[PDB]
Amino acid sequence: QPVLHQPPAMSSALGTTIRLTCTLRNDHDIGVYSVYWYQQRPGHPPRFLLRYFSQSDKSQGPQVPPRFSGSKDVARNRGYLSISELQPEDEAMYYCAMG
Amino acid sequence: PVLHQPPAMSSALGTTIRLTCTLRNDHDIGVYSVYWYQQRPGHPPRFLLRYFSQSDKSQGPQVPPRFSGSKDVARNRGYLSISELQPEDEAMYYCAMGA
Amino acid sequence: VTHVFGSGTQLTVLSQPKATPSVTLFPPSSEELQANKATLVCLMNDFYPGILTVTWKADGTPITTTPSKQSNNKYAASSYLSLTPEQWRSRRSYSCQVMHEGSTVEKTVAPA
Amino acid sequence: VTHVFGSGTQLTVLSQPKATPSVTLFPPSSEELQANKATLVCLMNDFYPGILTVTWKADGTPITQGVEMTTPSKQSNNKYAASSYLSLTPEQWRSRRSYSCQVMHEGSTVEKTVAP
Repeated sequence: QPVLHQPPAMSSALGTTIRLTCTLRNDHDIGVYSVYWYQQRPGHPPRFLLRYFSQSDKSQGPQVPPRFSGSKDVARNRGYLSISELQPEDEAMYYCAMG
Repeated sequence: PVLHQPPAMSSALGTTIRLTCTLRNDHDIGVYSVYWYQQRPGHPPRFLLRYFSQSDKSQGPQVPPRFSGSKDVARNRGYLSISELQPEDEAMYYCAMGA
Repeated sequence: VTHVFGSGTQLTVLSQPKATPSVTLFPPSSEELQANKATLVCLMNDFYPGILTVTWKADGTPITTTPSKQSNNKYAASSYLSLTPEQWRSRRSYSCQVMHEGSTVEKTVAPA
Repeated sequence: VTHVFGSGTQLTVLSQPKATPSVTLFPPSSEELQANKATLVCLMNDFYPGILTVTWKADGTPITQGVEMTTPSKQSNNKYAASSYLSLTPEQWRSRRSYSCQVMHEGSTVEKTVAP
């Protein structure tokens, strides 16, 4: 029931496109928050991937490829992180955050 | 290296310790708030606090007062202090800038 | 909600066939029970991706390590339950329920 | 600069009380054997610091294959736990007079033994 929800695990084959989901509890409006996404590999610091509020208000992280991109489904209170051209290095933990 | 953090630090149980986050010279920390996060092995990062000044700051949800921020504008430093150290406090601590 | 993080999603880029965990549940040994102690261990190995949840149950009712990499590049994990010899012998059974990639494998043992 | 995480800093809380691991060794389970399968498990818990090494032995002779070990993980009680296992064939488990699990933790050594 807590504030943000993320499936514990997702998997896909090389070269494909996947979309990770971040769901915000229905007692809050995602339409008022920007969604933040971070990537983290074993024994490494969290790495800011991108921040997305809307199509005219978003920003890419330092040296983070365009194949990484966010969006939203405000009706469903969902935050999205899409990664296409999936590569091995993409294997890692991904965290979303609101604000 | 924009942000700099000493890789490791230690102190005894029930003691108080202070961590240092140094910003890079070519940036005025006087225009940034300092964000501190704690992350224990196996867990997501946890927001501790936000600190701009004695008059402009915020505490993380369910975070004890034993954790307190501050800064040295002159030296471009961001500080995190932890009182009454206990085992659980053993973790990685990251800082970040923003506003 | 500001600055609050989600539990995170582990993404694995498939580099080998998916494999459901092999699960073995060990009951307390005879000598451990002679030392007035009882411990059950649930061993899970040869699974991929390396993410799963474990749940212990006592006669049907639920009770209230992190995956690591094997030589054969598949993953393994273990969990244990501390009981008194009385609790062990007084329940019809204990179980280790392992959920992986949406499937569930559960093993049970009785106080024999 | 904004939103970028600085490399972190590992904090270690000093003066924590040390604890020699308790070692519990389990022989192949009955269900396992009835399925023509055998696995030995060496469970180590409640030890601090969380660093140790294990040596498996067959009839007093150290082994060098089939040996794996889960990573030491901090429990609710702030002490660590971990387990090591040895996969064998039912014939291997019955071929020896004994198997051992030798755990070494900071100048302490504790070895348990099991036999068919």
